[PDB]
Amino acid sequence: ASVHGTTYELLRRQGIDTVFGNPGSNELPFLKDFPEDFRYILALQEACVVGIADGYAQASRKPAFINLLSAAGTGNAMGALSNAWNSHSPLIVTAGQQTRAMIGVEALLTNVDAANLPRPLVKWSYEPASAAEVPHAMSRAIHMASMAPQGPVYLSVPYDDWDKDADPQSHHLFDRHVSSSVRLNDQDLDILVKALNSASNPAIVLGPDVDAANANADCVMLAERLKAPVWVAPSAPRCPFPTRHPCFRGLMPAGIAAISQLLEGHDVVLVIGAPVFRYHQYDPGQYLKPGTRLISVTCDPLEAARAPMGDAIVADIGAMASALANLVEESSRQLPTAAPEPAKVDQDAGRLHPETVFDTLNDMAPENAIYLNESTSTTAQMWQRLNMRNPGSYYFCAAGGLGFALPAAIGVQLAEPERQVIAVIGDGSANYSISALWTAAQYNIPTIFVIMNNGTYGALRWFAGVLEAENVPGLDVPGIDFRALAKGYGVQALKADNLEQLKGSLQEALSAKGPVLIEVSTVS
Amino acid sequence: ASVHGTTYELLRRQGIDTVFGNPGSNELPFLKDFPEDFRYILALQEACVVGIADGYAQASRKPAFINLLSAAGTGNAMGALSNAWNSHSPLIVTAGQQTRAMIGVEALLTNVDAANLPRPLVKWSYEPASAAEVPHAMSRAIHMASMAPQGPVYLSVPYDDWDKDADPQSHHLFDRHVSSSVRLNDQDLDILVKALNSASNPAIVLGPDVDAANANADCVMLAERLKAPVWVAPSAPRCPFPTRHPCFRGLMPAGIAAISQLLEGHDVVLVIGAPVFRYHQYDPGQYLKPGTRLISVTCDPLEAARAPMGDAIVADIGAMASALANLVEESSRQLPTAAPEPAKVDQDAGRLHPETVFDTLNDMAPENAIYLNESTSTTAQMWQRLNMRNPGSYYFCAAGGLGFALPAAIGVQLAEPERQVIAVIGDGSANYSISALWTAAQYNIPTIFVIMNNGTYGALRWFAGVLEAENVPGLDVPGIDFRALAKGYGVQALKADNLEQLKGSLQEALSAKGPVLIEVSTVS
Amino acid sequence: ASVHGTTYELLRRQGIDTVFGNPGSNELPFLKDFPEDFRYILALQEACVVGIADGYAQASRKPAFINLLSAAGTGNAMGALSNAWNSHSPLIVTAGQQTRAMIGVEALLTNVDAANLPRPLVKWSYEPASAAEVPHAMSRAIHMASMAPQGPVYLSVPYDDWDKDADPQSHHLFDRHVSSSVRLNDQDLDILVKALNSASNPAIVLGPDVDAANANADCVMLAERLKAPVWVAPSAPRCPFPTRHPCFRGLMPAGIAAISQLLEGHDVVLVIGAPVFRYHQYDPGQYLKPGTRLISVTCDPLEAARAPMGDAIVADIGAMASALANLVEESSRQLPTAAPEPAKVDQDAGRLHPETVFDTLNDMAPENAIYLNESTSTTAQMWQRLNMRNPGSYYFCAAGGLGFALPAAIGVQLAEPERQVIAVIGDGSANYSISALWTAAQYNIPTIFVIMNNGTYGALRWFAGVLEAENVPGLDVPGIDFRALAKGYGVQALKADNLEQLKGSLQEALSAKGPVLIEVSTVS
Ligand SMILES: Cc1ncc(Cn2c(C)c(CCOP(=O)(O)OP(=O)(O)O)sc2=O)c(N)n1
Ligand SMILES: Cc1ncc(Cn2c(C)c(CCOP(=O)(O)OP(=O)(O)O)sc2=O)c(N)n1
Ligand SMILES: Cc1ncc(Cn2c(C)c(CCOP(=O)(O)OP(=O)(O)O)sc2=O)c(N)n1
Ligand SMILES: [Ca+2]
Ligand SMILES: [Ca+2]
Ligand SMILES: [Ca+2]
Ligand SMILES: [Mg+2]
Ligand SMILES: [Mg+2]
Ligand SMILES: [Mg+2]
Ligand SMILES: [Mg+2]
Ligand SMILES: [Mg+2]
Repeated sequence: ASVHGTTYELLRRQGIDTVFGNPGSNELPFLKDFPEDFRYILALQEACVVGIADGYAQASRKPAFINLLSAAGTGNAMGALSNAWNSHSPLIVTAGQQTRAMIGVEALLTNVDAANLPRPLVKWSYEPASAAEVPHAMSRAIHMASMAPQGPVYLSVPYDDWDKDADPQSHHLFDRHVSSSVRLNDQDLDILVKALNSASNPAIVLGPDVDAANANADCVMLAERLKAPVWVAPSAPRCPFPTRHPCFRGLMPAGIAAISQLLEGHDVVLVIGAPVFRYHQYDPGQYLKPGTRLISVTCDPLEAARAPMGDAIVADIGAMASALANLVEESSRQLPTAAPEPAKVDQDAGRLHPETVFDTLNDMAPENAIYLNESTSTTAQMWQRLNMRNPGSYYFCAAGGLGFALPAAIGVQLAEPERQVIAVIGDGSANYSISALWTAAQYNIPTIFVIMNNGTYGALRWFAGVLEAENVPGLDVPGIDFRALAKGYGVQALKADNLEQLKGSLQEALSAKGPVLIEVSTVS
Repeated sequence: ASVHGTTYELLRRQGIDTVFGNPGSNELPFLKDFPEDFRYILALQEACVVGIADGYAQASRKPAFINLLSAAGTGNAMGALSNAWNSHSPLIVTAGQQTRAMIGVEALLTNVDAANLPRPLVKWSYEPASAAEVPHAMSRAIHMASMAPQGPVYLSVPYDDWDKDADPQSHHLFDRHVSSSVRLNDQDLDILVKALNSASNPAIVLGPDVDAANANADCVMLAERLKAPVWVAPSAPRCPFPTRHPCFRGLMPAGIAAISQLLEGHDVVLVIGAPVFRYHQYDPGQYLKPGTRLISVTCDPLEAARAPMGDAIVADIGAMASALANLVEESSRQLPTAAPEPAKVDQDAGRLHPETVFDTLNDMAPENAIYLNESTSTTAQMWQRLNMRNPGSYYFCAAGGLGFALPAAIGVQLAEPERQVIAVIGDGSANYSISALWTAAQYNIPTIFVIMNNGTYGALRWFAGVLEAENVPGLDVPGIDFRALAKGYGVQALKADNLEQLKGSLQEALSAKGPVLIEVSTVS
Repeated sequence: ASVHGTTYELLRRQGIDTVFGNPGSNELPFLKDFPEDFRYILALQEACVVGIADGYAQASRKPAFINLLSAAGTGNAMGALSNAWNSHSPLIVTAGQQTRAMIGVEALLTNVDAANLPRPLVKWSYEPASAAEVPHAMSRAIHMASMAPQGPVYLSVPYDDWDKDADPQSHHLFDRHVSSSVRLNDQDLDILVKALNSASNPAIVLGPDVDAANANADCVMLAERLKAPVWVAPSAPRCPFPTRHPCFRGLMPAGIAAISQLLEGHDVVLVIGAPVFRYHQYDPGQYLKPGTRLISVTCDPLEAARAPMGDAIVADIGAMASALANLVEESSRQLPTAAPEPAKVDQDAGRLHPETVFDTLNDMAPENAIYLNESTSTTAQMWQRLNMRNPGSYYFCAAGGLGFALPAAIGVQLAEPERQVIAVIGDGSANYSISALWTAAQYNIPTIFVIMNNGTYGALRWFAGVLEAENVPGLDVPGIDFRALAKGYGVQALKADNLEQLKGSLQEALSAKGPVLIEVSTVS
């Protein structure tokens, strides 16, 4: 067998059947004779390729496979990889290298010092020393991406390797099963359970690895048993809990002082599947108030190491959440009371308040909708106003890198064809990966894109105001016609300048058979 | 003085007055109180920011300054940096880092292991150990970018550093002059000159560092004195010689065998300002034929080290070209005869042959036009059909990374306001950095964009055909309306479905007061 | 509190009380006011410092703390770090950096790009961005070294940081408990147990992480229950099983074909705490024979990823071994028969056969002796001839890097004062870290060093013979007087030119109150 044949067999035997790519000359020998059981999803720029694959992986809860051209293609994707690192997304990034005979002279398209290029944003990065090693290196990539803590990996392959003879002993790779589905030993787990049972006023904080593990329902049972309020850890990339459950307390502010204040009076705080903590703003103070102790369950040694406070346990989130949910006592305390409904913001017949948009989405979207957020000044209101009952219902750029949501929403929609995906994206953010729209059109992936257009980088204006920073350039982005951009890439386009138009446009979009972009005129 | 004040003073004292950027929260403390004598050029995505800065630097022959947001912003620009490395572009890339107090916890927007992120695509990469070091680190960045061989550099700055007190001793940085304007010692230069004088059939090959050095006119004199044919080294990022000069022989094919065959019978081949050589296709054979010896003058030790044949001299291209041009004897041999004019390809009243487009551009464009090429299947014809008399008249992605020409053409036009820039870009390539169009509209930078639309990634189809590679996915890009994309970003748009429309559209574009995009229907 | 005070408090609260070091100017501000409850162990060169710390960590089963001077001191230790990486040794390597104000100018003793220096041989490598971050960075280092898979880490600290004020919130670091004591979830563990119970002819292979975990006794129970032969995985850094237990089958040859042949007929092979596999010699063939399936339990994702065959489970070795030992059925098969005693090699009254030396050591050493091996041509015989009943009884350079055993034997002896350490080291190997002898003398650490002197690099002569490689230089090391070297560093020295002298010298050494070196004349 050839390296080509052996590698595709390994991929299919390991459950991979889709290649997200933007093709180049170093990859043609890999892509030729493309297997009939595989599908190829083209995107027009590599940030888009990786964003789509990322959404697909996160929603499918399985690795996604990417193919890019050498250094330039990899380079165009590195902002997307920064998000993927923070979301623990299992991505296998392959990049074609020059033929081995032309690497030394640094022919055009040689990826120089290739393995160093995507560092430090990958778990493992490698170029094999010979063609026959390629299937083994691919096996390593698959497992490195897939083991807890999941994350992106990188493999560089000289284009002449594919046609070479494979090692017959590569067949041992095909069916390898590698597990990191582990939990704390019984003795120490019993100690943890007793500490939770004994707490007088426990609180729970959940992060994105809960949703990645589909541990959401187990966390609901845990919270119900402990009668504990539940917060989502700050800078949340995913939604780990039903947002109208009585225990739910919303998104934590991303500040040190703010969080210790919220946790004041809680004697034991159990954090599951989050860094401790993904703060953002400068908000100095105590990490925890006296009387609060913190216990973190994380899938990632790097998270456990860097937490500035608390104990930690490094284990699989699914296995730990299930065990805890089924082992803790049913507390006799009263179940927390549900948060009150959000206020209706006054809305005239003109430009839309973001609150109006979220309320209307919540009113009209199906109960199993999936939302993506890249409307950076409106996150707090979004979190308060969307009832997200089910797992896998929310995604936000995990490293704060704009250009995620537009392509990721296409990948999520591909992963979940029966769940309507609605991406709420600011006018500024929409541009970073605008060309991803084309993929939705070409493959008829029926994502709805809601562009919140207020003409400015609003979150930056807000932060400037905080800093009392005057005379900052580059904060306004006037003069973008999003309906024209949508037309450019073949996506149906609607406009909503007021509430009645928003309702009409959403009705049309929800009944459409293809992707739709709605440009919403929002308040400045 | 503050670090902010001291750093802007250093920048202005070192000739920097423009910041190319996409703003983020870690950069607001740098951008606040933006000096009135500086200008800020916003682009909507970081590949665009860097592409614009790159074109500006290459055309201006001076460093350009870039400001990006942390890891995600830097990451989005890494494909653009791959080109900049290969073109020796003097780019100073600054990226804002989290406040020092929040780096340890890896708060959102922390650039982890920051200096490693852009490696291996930068000459120098650094994060200072204290705020007071920032001006010195900036000085290092300026000089590292600017010394031969020029190239991109990276500086990461925690956002809290800017407001801190500067070291008064930083004033010694302001007026430092650093020179690498060096040439071979007299004794060895005399040996080289004698070898050139003694050659019976010399040939000259020129690369992009000739144009970067503005050594073009000196190379013309050298070629005239030696009565030598002149080729442009393969995969050419720039044009180093007047393309209708009698000595000119065009673009070398990017193959080992092809080049040794072209050089056969030439006893001494002098290469100036090029790698030896930027081959691309697999074309095995002899590096040089018997009877040919090669001497390379390069600004880059890495080029000299990796050449598989010939002697080399590492020195400044401007200084070496000037010295050689003025020292060699006037040969009594006959001056080479000019290449014949290109044939006119038969053209009916339908879709345009690329040859027709280039002939028409050559007929209608001003003699001091500047062209950019990202029409990947048409490069050979472009090189044959455009009379480029002046320096700085051609740019092509130096690492082969698409997404360069569209933003770079805006930067070039900004650098050269009196020279009409015309970017010829394929329908595939146009998408990578499509959002750069907005910058041209916003700042009214009157670049003309000619989109060669044939619905496919033609160069890849061609290479697949060569490989006899069947069943390759992802090679077609139907369904893109470039006039709508132009409208989306505020750029006047025209279409040309045939020759009469092409002529009409070019006439309108050449007389326009702002940027213009022309979508040309080209043959498949 | 100062950063100095806070950091030493963190260290002591995390169980660290010893600093292994070679001092330098960048570390004087750390070492000043050295706490009275800490001890400092000086060694004369940094390979020795790290080797001693490594032996100490491995034997103590807890992290060891190292302090070195900048780049040169770190650099001198990098061979020692290569071994530490392969043995998963929990080492915290700190290196002093220049004062922050002098880093930019690259003053003497600046560690340039410090975090990159020890890569790729460390789990985590870092320089903090401010003095107040130092305690947090130290906390990260402690936990990164200590979490499974354990390994070395690196922290660079500017010397001016120590005297600065600490953040009062650093107190939250002091008592953090971080656990990776995890095992496979119940459902999947039950599946594994059933597979073991159902095996008709199981085999067990054990690696060094078993001994590191003190899982040895649990593995004995597991082997007894399954009635399974037990091998030690190739290139063994530690001994994971009693070598005279009836199930023991010895050290596996480090070859692909050899191992699949040994395993032929075994239907299920359970590997615990080893890479699959640390082969050495080229010995091509089948990874496994038909009819054999392999299941690996490893603490290290990198091991699980790269295994070319088998299933894998990534978990704590102690937790997994305990669970398996207590869950499997008692097989009704016959217990394996103990390996026969080794043959006595004919020995005349002249130079010693290595077999004679090992037999005599086995005859005379206490039953709780600890051996180290750096006698590279005699490993197979050593493994056959020493009865090692207890855990922690054997160490061999895990990356094959010579210079380990001599210093490591001192660290092991320091860790285990009641167990006589006997290091068997070839004449070649003895030189790499010869200066470590001084530390044994100075601190009166009573290690016995047995130098096997045959005047040559015997293992290399053997491998050359295999390659049929003639005319290899540099294989002989005549003219070294090891008794004089011992005298040089203050260690009592004896010679043994024949068996009667060997017995006499060992009797004297075993009754000595300090370290002793015995130079043994062995056969060529
Ligand atoms: C790749 C990248 N570039 C720049 C930024 C900086 N940035 C920018 C530019 C924001 C403004 C986004 O504008 P928007 O129109 O999408 O939404 P709002 O007006 O609601 O803020 S928020 C923010 O962090 C970023 N996070 N990521
Ligand atoms: C960043 C990046 N991605 C992908 C490629 C691969 N690529 C691609 C996709 C080409 C086709 C460009 O299509 P076009 O429409 O711009 O021009 P032609 O039809 O004349 O080839 S040429 C080529 O090398 C690349 N060079 N750089
Ligand atoms: C740091 C280092 N340098 C060189 C070697 C190469 N080497 C060398 C030099 C060996 C010979 C050791 O000689 P010895 O006297 O200690 O033992 P033998 O005579 O029994 O081989 S075995 C071996 O792998 C090595 N493993 N590590
Ligand atoms: Ca906006
Ligand atoms: Ca095309
Ligand atoms: Ca020897
Ligand atoms: Mg990198
Ligand atoms: Mg699905
Ligand atoms: Mg100018
Ligand atoms: Mg290194
Ligand atoms: Mg002890």
